[PDB]
Amino acid sequence: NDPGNMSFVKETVDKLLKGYDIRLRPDFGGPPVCVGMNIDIASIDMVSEVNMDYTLTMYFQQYWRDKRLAYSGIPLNLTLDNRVADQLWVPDTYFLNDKKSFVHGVTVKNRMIRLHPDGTVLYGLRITTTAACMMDLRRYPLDEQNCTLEIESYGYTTDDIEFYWRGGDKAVTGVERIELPQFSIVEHRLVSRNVVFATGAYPRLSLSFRLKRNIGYFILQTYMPSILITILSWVSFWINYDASAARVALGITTVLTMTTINTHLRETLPKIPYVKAIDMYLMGCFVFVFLALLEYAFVNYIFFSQPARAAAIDRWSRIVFPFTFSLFNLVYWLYYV
Amino acid sequence: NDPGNMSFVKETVDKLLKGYDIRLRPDFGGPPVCVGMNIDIASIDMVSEVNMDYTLTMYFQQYWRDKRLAYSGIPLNLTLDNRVADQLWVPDTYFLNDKKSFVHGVTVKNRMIRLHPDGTVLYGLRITTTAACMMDLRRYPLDEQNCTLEIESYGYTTDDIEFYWRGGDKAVTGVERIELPQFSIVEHRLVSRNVVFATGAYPRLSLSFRLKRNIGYFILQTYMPSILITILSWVSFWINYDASAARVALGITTVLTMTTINTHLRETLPKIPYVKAIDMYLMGCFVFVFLALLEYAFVNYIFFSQPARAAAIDRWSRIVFPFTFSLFNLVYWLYYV
Amino acid sequence: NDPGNMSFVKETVDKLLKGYDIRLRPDFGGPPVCVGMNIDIASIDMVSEVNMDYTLTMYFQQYWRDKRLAYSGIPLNLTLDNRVADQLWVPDTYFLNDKKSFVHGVTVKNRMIRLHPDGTVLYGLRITTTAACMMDLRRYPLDEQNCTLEIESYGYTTDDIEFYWRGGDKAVTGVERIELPQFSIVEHRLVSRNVVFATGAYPRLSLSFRLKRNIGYFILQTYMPSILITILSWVSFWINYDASAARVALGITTVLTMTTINTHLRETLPKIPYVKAIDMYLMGCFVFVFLALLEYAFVNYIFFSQPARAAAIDRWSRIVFPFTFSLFNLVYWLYYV
Amino acid sequence: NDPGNMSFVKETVDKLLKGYDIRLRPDFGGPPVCVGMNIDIASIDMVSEVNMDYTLTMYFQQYWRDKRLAYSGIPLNLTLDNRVADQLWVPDTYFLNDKKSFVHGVTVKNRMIRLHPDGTVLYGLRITTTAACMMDLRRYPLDEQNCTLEIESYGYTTDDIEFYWRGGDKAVTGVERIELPQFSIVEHRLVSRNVVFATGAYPRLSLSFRLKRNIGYFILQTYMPSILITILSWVSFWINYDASAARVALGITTVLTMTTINTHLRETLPKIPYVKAIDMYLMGCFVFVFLALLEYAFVNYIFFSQPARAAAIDRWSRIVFPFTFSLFNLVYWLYYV
Amino acid sequence: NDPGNMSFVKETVDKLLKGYDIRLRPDFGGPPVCVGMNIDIASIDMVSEVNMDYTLTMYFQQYWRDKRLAYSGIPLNLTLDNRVADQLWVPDTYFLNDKKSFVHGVTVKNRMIRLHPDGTVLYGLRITTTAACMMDLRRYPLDEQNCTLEIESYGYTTDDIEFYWRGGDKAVTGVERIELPQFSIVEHRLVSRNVVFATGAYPRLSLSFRLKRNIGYFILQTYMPSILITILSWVSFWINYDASAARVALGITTVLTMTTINTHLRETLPKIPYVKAIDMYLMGCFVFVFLALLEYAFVNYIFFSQPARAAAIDRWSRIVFPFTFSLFNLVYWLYYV
Ligand SMILES: *[C@@H]1O[C@H](CO)[C@@H](O[C@@H]2O[C@H](CO)[C@@H](O[C@@H]3O[C@H](CO[C@H]4O[C@H](CO)[C@@H](O)[C@H](O)[C@@H]4O)[C@@H](O)[C@H](O[C@H]4O[C@H](CO)[C@@H](O)[C@H](O)[C@@H]4O)[C@@H]3O)[C@H](O)[C@H]2NC(C)=O)[C@H](O)[C@H]1NC(C)=O
Ligand SMILES: *[C@@H]1O[C@H](CO)[C@@H](O[C@@H]2O[C@H](CO)[C@@H](O[C@@H]3O[C@H](CO[C@H]4O[C@H](CO)[C@@H](O)[C@H](O)[C@@H]4O)[C@@H](O)[C@H](O[C@H]4O[C@H](CO)[C@@H](O)[C@H](O)[C@@H]4O)[C@@H]3O)[C@H](O)[C@H]2NC(C)=O)[C@H](O)[C@H]1NC(C)=O
Ligand SMILES: *[C@@H]1O[C@H](CO)[C@@H](O[C@@H]2O[C@H](CO)[C@@H](O[C@@H]3O[C@H](CO[C@H]4O[C@H](CO)[C@@H](O)[C@H](O)[C@@H]4O)[C@@H](O)[C@H](O[C@H]4O[C@H](CO)[C@@H](O)[C@H](O)[C@@H]4O)[C@@H]3O)[C@H](O)[C@H]2NC(C)=O)[C@H](O)[C@H]1NC(C)=O
Ligand SMILES: *[C@@H]1O[C@H](CO)[C@@H](O[C@@H]2O[C@H](CO)[C@@H](O[C@@H]3O[C@H](CO[C@H]4O[C@H](CO)[C@@H](O)[C@H](O)[C@@H]4O)[C@@H](O)[C@H](O[C@H]4O[C@H](CO)[C@@H](O)[C@H](O)[C@@H]4O)[C@@H]3O)[C@H](O)[C@H]2NC(C)=O)[C@H](O)[C@H]1NC(C)=O
Ligand SMILES: *[C@@H]1O[C@H](CO)[C@@H](O[C@@H]2O[C@H](CO)[C@@H](O)[C@H](O)[C@H]2NC(C)=O)[C@H](O)[C@H]1NC(C)=O
Ligand SMILES: *[C@@H]1O[C@H](CO)[C@@H](O)[C@H](O)[C@H]1NC(C)=O
Ligand SMILES: *[C@@H]1O[C@H](CO)[C@@H](O)[C@H](O)[C@H]1NC(C)=O
Ligand SMILES: *[C@@H]1O[C@H](CO)[C@@H](O)[C@H](O)[C@H]1NC(C)=O
Ligand SMILES: *[C@@H]1O[C@H](CO)[C@@H](O)[C@H](O)[C@H]1NC(C)=O
Ligand SMILES: *[C@@H]1O[C@H](CO)[C@@H](O)[C@H](O)[C@H]1NC(C)=O
Ligand SMILES: CCCCCCCCCC
Ligand SMILES: [Cl-]
Ligand SMILES: [Cl-]
Ligand SMILES: [Cl-]
Ligand SMILES: [Cl-]
Ligand SMILES: [Cl-]
Repeated sequence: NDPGNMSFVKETVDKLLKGYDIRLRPDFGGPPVCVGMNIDIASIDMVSEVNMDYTLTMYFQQYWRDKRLAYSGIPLNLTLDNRVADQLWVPDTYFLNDKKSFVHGVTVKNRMIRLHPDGTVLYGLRITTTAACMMDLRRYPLDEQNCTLEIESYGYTTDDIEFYWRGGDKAVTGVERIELPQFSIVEHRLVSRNVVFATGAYPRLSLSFRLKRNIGYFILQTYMPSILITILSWVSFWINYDASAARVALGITTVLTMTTINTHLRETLPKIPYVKAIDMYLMGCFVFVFLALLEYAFVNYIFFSQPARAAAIDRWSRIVFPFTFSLFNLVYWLYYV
Repeated sequence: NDPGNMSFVKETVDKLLKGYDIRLRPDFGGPPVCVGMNIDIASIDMVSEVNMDYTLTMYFQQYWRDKRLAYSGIPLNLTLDNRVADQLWVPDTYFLNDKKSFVHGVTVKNRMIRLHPDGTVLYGLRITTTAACMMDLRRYPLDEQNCTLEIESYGYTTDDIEFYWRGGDKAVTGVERIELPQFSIVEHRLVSRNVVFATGAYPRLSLSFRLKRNIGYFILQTYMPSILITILSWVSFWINYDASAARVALGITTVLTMTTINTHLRETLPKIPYVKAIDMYLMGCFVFVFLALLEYAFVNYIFFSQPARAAAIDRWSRIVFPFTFSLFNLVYWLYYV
Repeated sequence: NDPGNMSFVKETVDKLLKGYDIRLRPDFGGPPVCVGMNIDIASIDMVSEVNMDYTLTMYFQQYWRDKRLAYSGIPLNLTLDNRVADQLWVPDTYFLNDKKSFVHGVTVKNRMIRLHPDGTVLYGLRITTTAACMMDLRRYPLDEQNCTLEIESYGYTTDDIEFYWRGGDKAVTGVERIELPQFSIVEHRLVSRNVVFATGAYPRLSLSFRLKRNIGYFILQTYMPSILITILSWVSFWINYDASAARVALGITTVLTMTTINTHLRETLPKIPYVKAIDMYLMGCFVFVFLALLEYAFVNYIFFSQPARAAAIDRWSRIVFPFTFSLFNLVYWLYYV
Repeated sequence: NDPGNMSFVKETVDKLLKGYDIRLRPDFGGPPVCVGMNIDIASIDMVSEVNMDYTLTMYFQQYWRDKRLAYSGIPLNLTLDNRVADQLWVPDTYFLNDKKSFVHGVTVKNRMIRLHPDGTVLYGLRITTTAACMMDLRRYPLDEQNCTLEIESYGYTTDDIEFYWRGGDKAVTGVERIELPQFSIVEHRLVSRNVVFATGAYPRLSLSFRLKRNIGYFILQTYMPSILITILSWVSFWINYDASAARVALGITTVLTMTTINTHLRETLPKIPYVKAIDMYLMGCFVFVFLALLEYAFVNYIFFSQPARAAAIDRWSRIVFPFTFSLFNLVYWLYYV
Repeated sequence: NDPGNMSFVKETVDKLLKGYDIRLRPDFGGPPVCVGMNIDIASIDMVSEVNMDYTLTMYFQQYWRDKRLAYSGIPLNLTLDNRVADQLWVPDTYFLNDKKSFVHGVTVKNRMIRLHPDGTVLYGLRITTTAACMMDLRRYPLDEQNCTLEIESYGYTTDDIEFYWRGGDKAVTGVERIELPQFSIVEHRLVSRNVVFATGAYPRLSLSFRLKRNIGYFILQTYMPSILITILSWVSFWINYDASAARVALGITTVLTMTTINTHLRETLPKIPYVKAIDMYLMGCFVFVFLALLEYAFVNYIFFSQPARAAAIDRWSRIVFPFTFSLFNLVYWLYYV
């Protein structure tokens, strides 16, 4: 009678669960139960190129109607303790491409159950998931990546369960609040479709993000040191050819430094078999510094016999090398921009 | 009758739990249940700039009244075994910004339940939580950070549960006992407010700390080596210009050392896209050592033709370079202090 | 009666589980129960040479008939909630060579149960497993590896349980969709056999993959830098012998760089006691650069007394060293290809 | 009747647990229950300066009397299966300063229960705990550390539970068998006291160890290389001043090596804001090598104009530098010993 | 009646468990129950010198007789589902020196129960354990290690439980199949004894392995580079004394390289306070390269005044240094072999 009478509410809930079979889906043997899904993305923790995965924390909500749970006489929505979910049928929703995921359990299990008079159930979970994402690093670090989150029913086919994004394109929220230091979220999309397997067709919901990497870090960390070393190798041109130790030391250090930069960066990334965009720039800078050392070797080889010709090579090297390196940067950056 | 009669106490507790429904909150269908919260901060384990999070261990206590648990005839507060909490309704309190948290369980679950004659429940938990904290590292390592701990109800709106800091500004204790080697806790604040969501308004408690980083470590580790290398590059000025190998080796090593210091430090920090305060100092020191090597290259280029002019440049470099570097430190440190 | 009548379905399922003993296998005391197995390989996460193991995520399905679960009057296959598996006998299938494995449990346990009127049970699990794989690295990085997944019954002998690949060679799917950046899957095989132990013979299913490592990464990371350093050591031949500091510095840096490359790479791999194919190439490159430094030491030792003979050695070194190194690469690569 | 009659023993144990309330402590509402504690330290796994904690594995035993468990007619102590502990009241003992701990569970839970006719309960647990320990590293690596293990009741005040070390100073055993490669256990102490909190006074047991670090590793790893580099810088004194490249290279390498040693060691330790004892020695060695390079710079600056004075400075540097460095070691080591 | 009649088998098993008390050991209050143990070692995953432990995966089987489980009328051994073990008494066997261990649980718990008509129980577990092993590294890497696995009863004394190796020396199998890249298993032993504690004597089973480390890896990784650097320092002897920069650079690089090799290797090993066998060789190689640099310093100090004597020292250094180093290797290797 009275909504505030807890004895009446307790009796109503007890009647719903009496004879309730968790082993059977709602409308078992009839039309498939439609499950609506919304995601409130709390944050994207990290994006790992080494492991080809990203970590996602979100509020995962499922919406479906179970006529066995319909109640009358209480004009209110019943928000029950989360432990009642273990006594109710829930969809066997799982993430297809996840690698490791869990539900937060402090202070209690991060779970909520809300009932409605018509029998509709609101089921929410706070989940941190690590989802695999294959990334094409050919244009790294100027690449754009597309990481998805595939949602599917594990055991029920389309004849038993159907999926849909509740709210259309507004089903997923919080994308604008995601703060990735290395990436920017250009766009997100929602896809609903059915996938055919050997046992039958299964419902599928896809949430995908298009990530564009920020180049500001790589300019300061990799590109600028490579340019400075290349400019450092040009100092040998203005050094007199009689300074054999000084000019060879300039050639050796720049060549060795360029190799260390190229090798050290590649160790951080996964052992991919192809060449990246940054690798092309690093290998190009290696050629310029290597030719600078070979330039003095040619000069040192003819400086005694032909001092006039050796001086000309040094004088022209002060112009060709800076100009060719500028040309190399022009074609390189225009291609990848 | 007798408080020391365990049979009477057992019968009283059994009567309280007979017909008790854990699925229903206290005063279900009526006024919201007010939950008072106090925190005894045991320690702050670590503050991670790489992961943008901090680890917090604390005693989390919740205070609320459940009239179903009121008992008479026993003029004492009943401290029961912690396993009785699984038979009682508890608030669905969770931490909004946490990444991973757990309740200690040695030797038993670090949990306590205390009942009172009027039905009030004291519920304590010892929790270690890792909470995300976005940090602005533009002024690193001279930056000040503000890390919060957001407390919210997962399933109940403000019409069912209300939050408040029990004791006002004295609800959180142990802040003065926190020992962070790298940070000092300038201030902590307590905020109580309601946050509106799609499903309704939810109670929210916020505990925030203002952390000021200690610069003593970074002076010894990064700033002093950068200064010493810059001073090391000034030694080449007093070396005779005929020592081409000696002066170029001084120029090469200082330039290469400066690059290694700048790159090695940045690897430890997360790959942020902007420039930090320490990066500005490191790049400034790179210019001074690079110009020192270019100074000898100009001298070596004219020393044979114009020995008098070359000697003057070395003599003036012994004054301009130390003085300009002192000026650079003056403007740099005043801006960031 | 009606398939859509949930009360009739619930009564039918209750009758099946009444008197059902999970402790007894189907046809206990009679013919062994045949279990058919299919694997849908989701992905191969990584292949670790250091730990000698690989990570596999797959859909593991088991097929067997339990006459105690046969039902009549319902012309449909009963897809039940996954929690019904705890009330049914399941095979004690385990992976012989696994190191750590788990079943995904978000949002629910990644498990499915499907019943059939004749009593057949379909039991599916989504499992991520780390399986040990001993790898022979003598031809590393040009080696080919064979990693297996051994499937066995833990407690039942062949008199109680029998294994077979359901579908023959088509039992395992998704191999073509596996994307390993460092490896290519040449072939996979399915083996069914019985293994004799002290307690008796046990059923065994083997799934093996033949992996061929991609050499593209190692050419860019290890082979090319080794060649460049060796070519770098040849520059000293064109440098005049009077440049003692320049030519010795070329000899020292190349020798030290070669040692660092050989040692740094070997640290990543496990501390195997034998010599790898890459180690042979690195040691061969060390000899060439070491002899180049010794070449100038001989020249520097006789340049004053016999300038004509010293000049000849430098002139011939410009031909013998590039030609011998080319010969060394020819025999090396042909042997390992 | 017969002690070997298992039916009589089973009936006796069943009578004890009939009507037993685990929610109520022994002598509830009366005098506090006294709990005696003994520790058998299996080992101390590691001591971490970075994390400021140590790992401890021990046998934790609790002794208390529960008159509800008193039995007659069996003149023996009942060693029961460990699973009976879940049906009995146990103290809510927890470790105040622990960070992560667990009870071993292979093959069964590492737990034992022993009953006595008067009702006394022996409760043992094998626990591996990681306990926080703040360490003062000002005298590192010649420092002495004091790490404690605080034992407290989580929910019961002194009016309900009391703690004491069973056996006095002999309560903790196995300290002499602890093998720490880096530390030696000078002394251990046992403290029993009551700590006052907001909710009341709580029992507290403290076990502390005084650890003295072994300097043998640091002499071989850090101190000796620093001395050798300093002695290496003295070789430049005997080199002729005309060898500008040779003497500057000696100065550069020693100065750079000293910086690398100081920076590399400090990275391993936590980012403390103060100066350690080892840092003082490393900075002192930096001054000597830096002055050695500056010594030649002064000599090179006046060697042409005043060859006689330049030779004297080199001759005196061969005596002052070795003697002053010996003096620096004398005052340094005496202060810290 | 019929062995294939599952109803009769189910009734027989139900009778065994009716009135069965898991809290009481077999023959409680009488003679101790004898438990026979066999181990089938699957593999030894790794041996860690840093953590002083090894990882072991094995099949652990326990054999004992429980007359309460004796059955008649079924002339077969009952292999039951593994979940029946939770309804039976099992020995409280635990590993004394383990650090972390677990039982595999995919697809089900890796556990088996086999009953026999006389009441004997076969209990098998697949366990991966990490067991602590103190290692003496004085002769590292030419050392021999002895790692054990101590097996004990946690709560029952020798008056209640007794241990023995079932099969004598054949109780442990699979030792010959263990493949350790760094170690070879010389011998394994089985020990059965009783250990006296404060509460009484306890049964103990010990399984120990004698491991001999393979030196092949360390020859290629540490010993050969040390020899090559020492030989590299001998090149300076053939360089003319006028090449001050060349010979000092040879001296500096070899001395610095030797220090880096000694320090880098020691970082991998735990911070032990004593000197290892490899450290003795590395320190010996440091003396030879350091004396080589000091040899030229003496030559450079007298080359102008006494050119004849300086030439003799270089000539004799080409013989004494190679011969003394060969002598040093002879005494070193003979002592440790
Ligand atoms: C990251 O990468 C993934 C994988 O490539 C992208 O996911 C794809 O997204 C596109 C949309 O951008 C999807 O295309 C759409 O599929 C819908 C579902 O298809 C099912 O139903 C149709 C019949 O209606 C069947 O033919 C089909 O086989 C499926 O069963 C379609 O309904 C959509 O059609 C709409 O758009 C087209 C034009 O594109 C119109 O012509 C139609 O009239 C209609 O308006 C559309 O085809 C595609 O299916 C997704 N692939 C997968 C594997 O999920 C992500 O978008 C990408 N991330 C980002 C940020 O770009
Ligand atoms: C780390 O960063 C966080 C986020 O910026 C800071 O948290 C903020 O802290 C300030 C206080 O320092 C909060 O401001 C206060 O909010 C209270 C609650 O607001 C609710 O109720 C009011 C109506 O009463 C509504 O208008 C509002 O929308 C909310 O629903 C207010 O009650 C406070 O008002 C009091 O102070 C103001 C002056 O500041 C007076 O004018 C008022 O009369 C009154 O006395 C106040 O506005 C703010 O809400 C917090 N933000 C968040 C997101 O939590 C942390 O403080 C910071 N850490 C540190 C150490 O600085
Ligand atoms: C690592 O660091 C910790 C913290 O500093 C040390 O722990 C301290 O150890 C000392 C003993 O060495 C403790 O001092 C002793 O405390 C006992 C308990 O005090 C309670 O009871 C007294 C009244 O009896 C109250 O006044 C007090 O407030 C407490 O409620 C005392 O009983 C002891 O007194 C005995 O010794 C003194 C002389 O020291 C005599 O005068 C007395 O008559 C009596 O014989 C004593 O005072 C101290 O409390 C510990 N502190 C903490 C925080 O636990 C560790 O010892 C250290 N580790 C090592 C190896 O040194
Ligand atoms: C790694 O290191 C461990 C520890 O040192 C070694 O373990 C020891 O192994 C030896 C055998 O190699 C053990 O010695 C044997 O102990 C048996 C049990 O002793 C109990 O019973 C006797 C009475 O029978 C009591 O005196 C004793 O206190 C114990 O209660 C003995 O029965 C054995 O005796 C047999 O051999 C001796 C000769 O050695 C004969 O004289 C006897 O007649 C009889 O045949 C024997 O003494 C020793 O106990 C083990 N120690 C521990 C701590 O377990 C490992 O062997 C080693 N690993 C390897 C590979 O070497
Ligand atoms: C229940 O499952 C069985 C087994 O998958 C189905 O039987 C198969 O049905 C397909 C067509 O859907 C046939 O091609 C196969 O030959 C059948 N195999 C067997 C062994 O019968 C059965 O159809 C399913 N029941 C329903 C109602 O779909
Ligand atoms: C509350 O509901 C119960 C069950 O219908 C009823 O017995 C009780 O009288 C109600 N309470 C009031 C105050 O009406
Ligand atoms: C303790 O309380 C029980 C229940 O009321 C009662 O039966 C018993 O007599 C009491 N004990 C005493 C000593 O009064
Ligand atoms: C559903 O089945 C139950 C059990 O047989 C039966 O009592 C009930 O009447 C059936 N429902 C209908 C609509 O026939
Ligand atoms: C063992 O004790 C039970 C319970 O008292 C009794 O019924 C049984 O007869 C006893 N057994 C013997 C052999 O006396
Ligand atoms: C199987 O055993 C049960 C229990 O003894 C019995 O009732 C049943 O008749 C037996 N079955 C057959 C076919 O004899
Ligand atoms: C290692 C390659 C060196 C090339 C030197 C070319 C010199 C040409 C002189 C005519
Ligand atoms: Cl969590
Ligand atoms: Cl814990
Ligand atoms: Cl998972
Ligand atoms: Cl464990
Ligand atoms: Cl496992």
